[PDB]
Amino acid sequence: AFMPDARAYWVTSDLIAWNVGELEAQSVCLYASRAAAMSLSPSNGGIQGYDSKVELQPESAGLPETVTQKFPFISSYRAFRVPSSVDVASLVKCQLVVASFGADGKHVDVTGLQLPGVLDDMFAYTGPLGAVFSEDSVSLHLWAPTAQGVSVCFFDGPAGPALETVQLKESNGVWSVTGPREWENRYYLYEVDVYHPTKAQVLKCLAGDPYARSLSANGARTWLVDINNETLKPASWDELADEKPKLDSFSDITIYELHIRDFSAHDGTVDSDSRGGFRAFAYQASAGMEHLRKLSDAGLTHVHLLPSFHFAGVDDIKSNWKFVDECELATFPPGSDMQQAAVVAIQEEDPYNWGYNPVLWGVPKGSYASDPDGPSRIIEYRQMVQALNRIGLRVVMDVVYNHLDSSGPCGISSVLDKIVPGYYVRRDTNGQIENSAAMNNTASEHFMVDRLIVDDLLNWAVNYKVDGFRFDLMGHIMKRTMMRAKSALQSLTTDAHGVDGSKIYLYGEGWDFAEVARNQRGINGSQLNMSGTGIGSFNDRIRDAINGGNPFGNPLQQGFNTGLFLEPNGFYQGNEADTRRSLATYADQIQIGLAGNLRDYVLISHTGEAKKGSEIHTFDGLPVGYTASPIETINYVSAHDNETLFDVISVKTPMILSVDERCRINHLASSMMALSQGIPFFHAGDEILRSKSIDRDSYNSGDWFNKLDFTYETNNWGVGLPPSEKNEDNWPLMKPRLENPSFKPAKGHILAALDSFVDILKIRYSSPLFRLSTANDIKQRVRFHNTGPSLVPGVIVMGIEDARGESPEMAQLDTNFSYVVTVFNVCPHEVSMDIPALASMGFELHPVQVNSSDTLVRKSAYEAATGRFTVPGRTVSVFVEPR
Ligand SMILES: [Ca+2]
Ligand SMILES: [Ca+2]
Repeated sequence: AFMPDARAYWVTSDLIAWNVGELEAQSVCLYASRAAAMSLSPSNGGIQGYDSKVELQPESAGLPETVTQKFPFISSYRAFRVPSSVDVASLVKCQLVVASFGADGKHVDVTGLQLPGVLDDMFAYTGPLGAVFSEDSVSLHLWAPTAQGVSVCFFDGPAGPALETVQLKESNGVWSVTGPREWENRYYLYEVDVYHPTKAQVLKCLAGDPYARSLSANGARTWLVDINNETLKPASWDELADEKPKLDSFSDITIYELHIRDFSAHDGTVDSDSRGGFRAFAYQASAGMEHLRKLSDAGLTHVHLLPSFHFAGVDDIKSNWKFVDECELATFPPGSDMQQAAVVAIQEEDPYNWGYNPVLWGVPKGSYASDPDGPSRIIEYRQMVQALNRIGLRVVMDVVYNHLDSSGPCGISSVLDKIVPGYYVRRDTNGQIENSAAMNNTASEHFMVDRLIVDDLLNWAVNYKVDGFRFDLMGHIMKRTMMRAKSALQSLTTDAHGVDGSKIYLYGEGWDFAEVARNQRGINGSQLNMSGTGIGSFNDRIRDAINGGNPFGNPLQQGFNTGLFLEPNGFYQGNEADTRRSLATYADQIQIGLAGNLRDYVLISHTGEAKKGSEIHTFDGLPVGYTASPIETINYVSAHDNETLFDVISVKTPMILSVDERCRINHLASSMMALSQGIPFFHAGDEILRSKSIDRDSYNSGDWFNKLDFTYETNNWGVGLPPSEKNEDNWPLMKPRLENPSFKPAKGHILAALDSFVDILKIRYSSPLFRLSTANDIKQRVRFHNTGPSLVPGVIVMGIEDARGESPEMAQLDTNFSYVVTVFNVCPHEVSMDIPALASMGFELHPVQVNSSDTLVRKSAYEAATGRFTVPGRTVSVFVEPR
């Protein structure tokens, strides 16, 4: 059910805002009902069922600055004063309406009130929430300022009946009770008597604790556990800070994005109880962990795990899970629609979901634990973090503070909106819930939401020693929330909290759209607003320029690395002159991205004109470069959302290409990330040609379409048409590709891709020149050599200078090399790039490539006489000048 009409706002203890006309409103009245008994029958004409009524006086000047700064979208609203003899604290517990009356008489308008403003003004609370343990006692605190009553129900274990109810007492919107230490390890729920607008009734609801630290299966009950308890800690837990991989600089970060279930779902070297969960990471002897160890040893610093907190959509009870038969599905044709039909038939009841469906942020996901009741979810999550740290990998959590799975009074999956209806969720100007994020958008602009987000971040940092956070839809989060979180986390110390907060890294998707766009709800965490914060955002410009098109465009639109102009695929994209100009535009966008996507980096563009990164624009008119630092740029070409790297290349390149050619194209795309300034971001599987059978949104597509094969025998290409819900419109382009045997790589291709990926990682970490930490360093040191109207199409040449000669004008960063030149050649044929500025130097092919298993790259050459660099087709060559 929709929330009722609520077009007025209660913004402070004394002020109500409502966009009503001057002559349209002679006077305005507020009506309250304790029992939610108000109605408006057209036969009677007047509001009935009210316990009280109070006239509001119009406030000529309007709303104070503190309101309009907080809620800018109502800055134009007329202001109405509530007399100070009105018991506001009692009234917010009631059903409320406001009514307008013409200066001639008779009701002209009636509406409900949106209460967050007044709830913050009067009841913002900074004290303890959830459970607090002392030597002799346990206390519980719940923020529920609109509730008429709150009790706690204690349970006989995770499945047993209620044993005891205890009433809580209210003070300033906060309900609390203190009990004996013996309450420890009980299970509980709050019983909350509250007016729910969606049902127009005061209902008695059972809710979990927003500040839960553990749960029974599916969050049915909250476990009253002391998170600091010694028995919940793996061996050596309190010494993990001493074991954490060194991180000299944020500019040294590389990120690998991985789904916890994908990691081990198909790993036969992992035991059956650990497969698909946290424990499979503590299995150091597996093919999966050996794979991560290999990447980590080559230089990978961070693993970004998909949502791992309490989300909806997967049953925590493993015995409820439904599976397909993989042996059967393997016999269906590669372009058949039967595999997806089988998956879709059980997708609501299978073990699989990305997890972008938040219920409680503070608790590990039960389905990823060996037992969803008791201590295992806590212990095993910690075991995972420890195990990753031990193989040289820091751990990033994908956090999803932008929306909730559910709202309203009904269901196991609604918590926040059950307790304080209408507060935690963002609403439009008619009172309906905003759904632009997916459904049930949160409102970080509200005090207690901001508090819950920051408190949750601190929970993961301190209680689980998490090393970083990726913020889903950061643009839906207020900038002030992001900045306070940054201040709070970065001030944690090993002595006082057990973790070095100064090393915690934050980044997010700064997409600016819908109701939050252009600062409508306040300064939000969009890409542009986050410039100069030290918080990273995904660089979509470099992604689209390399791959071609856009997630919202025609799938056949080519880019720099998918054959635009050079290798036309037959989908019409203009004449030769149009496609060549589009190629050169993408080349400029990529070069800005390679230099850290800085707003003030100056590039010679394809017109021959010198332009700042922010002066170069996208097709839709946005500045390409926007950051103040390379650490604010997350460069990527692939991720869990949209088609994998292998699949996008297979769609966009000409059908006539061999998989051998497409293998090198995959490598070029990952090398562009791996050798860029800023922070490279890799989708798990980039390195082994991972396919999802061209699934563009595999969130609910099961283990079948999301397979990671650490035997390296297959890449999951050609396993049927992907689920129709998200893919059907593109099936006609997918079928002939999936059925064509020359599109499928063999084991030798997959292993070659892996070997080359590891090599390019090693090159990144072979020289500090690839990882400059400031905009000044990049502006002084990084040059592009193939520019202007006469640029060679399909070639990028990037030079990086270090101190050389007697008394140089820069610090010496590299003890081994004095200059580095990278040539990205996406042309099918060999190129010869003459760079006279680099003649008479001691360039050699990088030792890693000299000793490469790839025969082609070993053919690369430099000629000192002319500064000529020769690079084979579809190759990235790195040349170094040894000291
Ligand atoms: Ca490592
Ligand atoms: Ca599912």
